Amino acid sequence: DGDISLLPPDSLPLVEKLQTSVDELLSYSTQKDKIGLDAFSGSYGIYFWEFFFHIPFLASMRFLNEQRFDLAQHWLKYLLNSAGYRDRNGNLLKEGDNILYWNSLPLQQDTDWDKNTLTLPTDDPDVIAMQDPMQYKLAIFMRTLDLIISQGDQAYRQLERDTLAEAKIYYIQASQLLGSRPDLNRGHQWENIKLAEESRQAENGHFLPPYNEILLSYWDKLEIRLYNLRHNLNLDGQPLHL
Amino acid sequence: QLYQYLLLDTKIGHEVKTSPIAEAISSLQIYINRCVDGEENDLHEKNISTHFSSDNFLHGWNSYNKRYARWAGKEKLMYYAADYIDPTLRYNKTELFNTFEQSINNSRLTEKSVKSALQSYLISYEKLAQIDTIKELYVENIKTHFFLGKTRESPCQYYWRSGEQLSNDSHHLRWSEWKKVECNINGTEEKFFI
Amino acid sequence: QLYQYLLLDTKIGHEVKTSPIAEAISSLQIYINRCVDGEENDLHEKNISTHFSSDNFLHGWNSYNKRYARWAGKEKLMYYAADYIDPTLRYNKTELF
Amino acid sequence: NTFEQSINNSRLTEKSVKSALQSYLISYEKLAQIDTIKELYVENIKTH
Amino acid sequence: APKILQPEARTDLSLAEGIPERANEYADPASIQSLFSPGRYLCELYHVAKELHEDGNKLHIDKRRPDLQDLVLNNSNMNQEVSSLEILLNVLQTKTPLDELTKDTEAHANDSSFTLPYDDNLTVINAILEDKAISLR
Amino acid sequence: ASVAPLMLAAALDTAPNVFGLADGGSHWGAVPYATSATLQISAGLTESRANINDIKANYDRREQEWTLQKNQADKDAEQLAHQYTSVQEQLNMAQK
Amino acid sequence: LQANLEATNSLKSAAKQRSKHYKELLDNGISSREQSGLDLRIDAGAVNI
Repeated sequence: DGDISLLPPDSLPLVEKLQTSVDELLSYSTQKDKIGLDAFSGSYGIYFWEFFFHIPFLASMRFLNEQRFDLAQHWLKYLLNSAGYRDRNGNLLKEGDNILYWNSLPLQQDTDWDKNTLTLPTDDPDVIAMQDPMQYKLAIFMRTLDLIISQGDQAYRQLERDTLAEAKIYYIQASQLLGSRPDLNRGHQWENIKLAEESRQAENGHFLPPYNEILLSYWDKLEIRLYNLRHNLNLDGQPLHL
Repeated sequence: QLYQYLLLDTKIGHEVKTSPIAEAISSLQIYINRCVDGEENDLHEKNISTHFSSDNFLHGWNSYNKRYARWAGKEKLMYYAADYIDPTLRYNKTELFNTFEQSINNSRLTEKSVKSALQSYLISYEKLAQIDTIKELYVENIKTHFFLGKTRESPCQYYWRSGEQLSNDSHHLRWSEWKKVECNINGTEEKFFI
Repeated sequence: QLYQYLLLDTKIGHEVKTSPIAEAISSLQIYINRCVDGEENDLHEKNISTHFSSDNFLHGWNSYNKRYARWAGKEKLMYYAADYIDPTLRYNKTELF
Repeated sequence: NTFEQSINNSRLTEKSVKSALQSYLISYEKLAQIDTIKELYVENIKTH
Repeated sequence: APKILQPEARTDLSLAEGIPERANEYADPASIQSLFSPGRYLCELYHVAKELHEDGNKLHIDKRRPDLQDLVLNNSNMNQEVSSLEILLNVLQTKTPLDELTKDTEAHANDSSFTLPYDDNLTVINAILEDKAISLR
Repeated sequence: ASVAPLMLAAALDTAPNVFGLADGGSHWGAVPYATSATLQISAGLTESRANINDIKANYDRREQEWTLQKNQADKDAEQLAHQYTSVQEQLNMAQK
Repeated sequence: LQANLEATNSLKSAAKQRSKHYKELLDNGISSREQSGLDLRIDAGAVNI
């Protein structure tokens, strides 16, 4: 009663595309017309969130935990690819001029949530990430960076100079995904406040929510590993050349 | 008694070093731990009635706010759900997710195994995508719907699910997995009513 | 920026040694990895439409062609199936097998 | 004994002990409905 | 409660990055000017803590310790390894100065270890003569 | 896959069996027997998965022990290099 | 003796590395797979009831 459908979308084209490759199933073109935006939530929505988003998650993290990195990267290409969705004949698969980077459907748009009052009892990060999809969007980006620096470390433990030349390219690629390092302490510089001028509440204009921790640590990881590459240091600082 | 009063270690040696903001934090933590436990003789009750509410500072004192590390973990878990997330540990995992998650649980994985588990997931989903909703029930005390769903076989094989809030609180009900009703309905017989 | 441009390590020390064909391979691998990922501003699209086909070089870039070892393994597996074969690991094994 | 060896995990959560508590109350609610029919007072052993 | 979540939802970072959405006005982590600092925790704990007694009481914080009202939230106050037993002596000398002990009278109210008829000068002379291996004898 | 045939067999057993002036033959408790057998299969399945997890955990523990032994052998080699240098300089001292 | 000092430093570093290894093992506790394999046995005993 009142515009709530108990029916799923049609499961026949998903079975049509099981018989082809997985890449022709876990794609944005199959998530457009065959499964709605509002039909991605709703009665059968847990299966679609799971099937198009958490199955590449627990595929790729399982390949990472079992150290098959060249195939761990392939299953994050079903969530985040950096200018790579092409469908076999050129054609970067744009919406308008927007080149498509996120294959999953709720990560494509920027949506507002209105229900989730009193998260203060619910200490689940997954409910918070399902409130706004930017948390999952940051999580896939950090797993991509972890996977690329893990491929670099895999090509660094063999200590051959051809393999070190192969290893340097992954840290190049990680520094190209991260972009440029931002500045620090250059907006609303901290005046020495004597703690009786403060208020109980937030938004006084002085405490100013910070930059991320893990994306800040990735710059330091890449700096240390490129500093080891641009000499003959090991990861432990041991010289390769005596 | 003086240690309880002036909140500072009146018997400390010379070897202990402590930054002043850390010492102020420790003194105020001693003060809150004395004021919560009722050891203050004359104190202000009609703000204690406000700070020991459902969600304020002194209600989650023993849970979160006794410690800077636990407070930082809570204030960063609500500001970065991305840093603390993983595909394995998740709330509202379906039974089909448990079937998938422990089918790809090999050691030297191939893509054939994860494609076979993906096929098994879609074959298990295609059965649940055909459940035929017959009977409804709106409980008014617990604000939930309950459904009874037959599958499309000549043996009956009924199921059940639930939407866990008001139907028009938003566009979303909090739905549930189709789970099987276990006993004595599933025989090949014919029913007057259910 | 100069490292991305001239494809050569502008901050390298003196202890690293590299044969010139290996350095040319590394420079061209950096160039292809920059050109595939869309970081080139003005570039030629109607050959990218040909190299990202079903079976050309840049389609199997991340699979095979990013690395000399993986490229050599693919070009030798198609030229010597005998060296990489075994009776145990085989496709189309029957249940009786 | 059913409760004591249901919470016998290693890295416990509160969900497991609440589930064992629910199982305890569900098992108690059956025994709270037993309908006493027949009595017997043994006089040698002082028991009902 | 979602009104707290909405500024946490809109910003998420302050590096641009294009593809996720970012809002400006960040801070350096591991500094007092950050939002998850010991300075913010101290501010929240103090503004909770000064609302639990009446201001006229002797158990109020600003009545028992006027030092905490004038503490400067500074990263120097965060990271400098100041020793303890200096802060204790400063708080004790805030109420009664050190020269009051030298000027003090006798026969006090039965304290342990009998240190209260105290002279700082003999203690300084004795402690200076400790390490120099010279007694008064 | 041995779960749905049991429930289908218990569905078919509740149909009447004997005809022609003898009604019935339907097994009355067949669906609870298949419920019990299905739940026993589920218990054995979950214990098999627990055995898989324990085997893989023992493999991880012996990988950690191998890493410890490899690091201790590397530290022993770094000791014996310096001890070789000490004995060689003793040789130079005796040869002088 | 300058070589004997650096032969003694390697022994000291090996002992510190072994103590750090066992401290990391003792602080990490049981594994995630060990916890999973011991939770599934109780969840399987809960359906034999």
